[PDB]
Amino acid sequence: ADLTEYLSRHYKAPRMVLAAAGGLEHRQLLDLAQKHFSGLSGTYDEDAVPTLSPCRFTGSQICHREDGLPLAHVAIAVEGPGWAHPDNV
Amino acid sequence: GRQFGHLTRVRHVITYSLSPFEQRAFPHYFSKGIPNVLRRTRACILRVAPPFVAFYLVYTWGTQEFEKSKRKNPAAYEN
Repeated sequence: ADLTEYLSRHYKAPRMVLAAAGGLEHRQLLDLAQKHFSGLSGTYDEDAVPTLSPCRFTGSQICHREDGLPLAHVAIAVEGPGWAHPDNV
Repeated sequence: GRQFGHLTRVRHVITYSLSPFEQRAFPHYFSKGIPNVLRRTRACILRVAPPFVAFYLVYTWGTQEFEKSKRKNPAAYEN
């Protein structure tokens, strides 16, 4: 039930993209999308709540000390801007 | 001397920590500190305090005897 609810909650048309690349033609893919995919948001929710809240970044450290391991792994990072920001280039 | 990297062997302990710019430097300074000092005080009074009152008592007595014995004195020489 936890799964079916997560599915219903999320595998909804407007958050899905059917993508393809190769020796195809757009119309064939569109036709197929209409043939095999029509009937997903024949519903579409009233007050559901699919919104994403921003995530607080914290200047912090986590150290898992294990002298039994032969080499150290270390990963440092500062807060990035996000997919949309042109600063990414 | 000794260097970080060659001190001793430690296995299995995780340390979580925050950036100073992310936390308070005095959180519950009074709320938690006062209680804490009361508690460290209780924990040590019985060992620290007694020898000192013992000196204190000998301090006041000692000077008391000194004054009454020599100066104040000239007690009786009656004729």
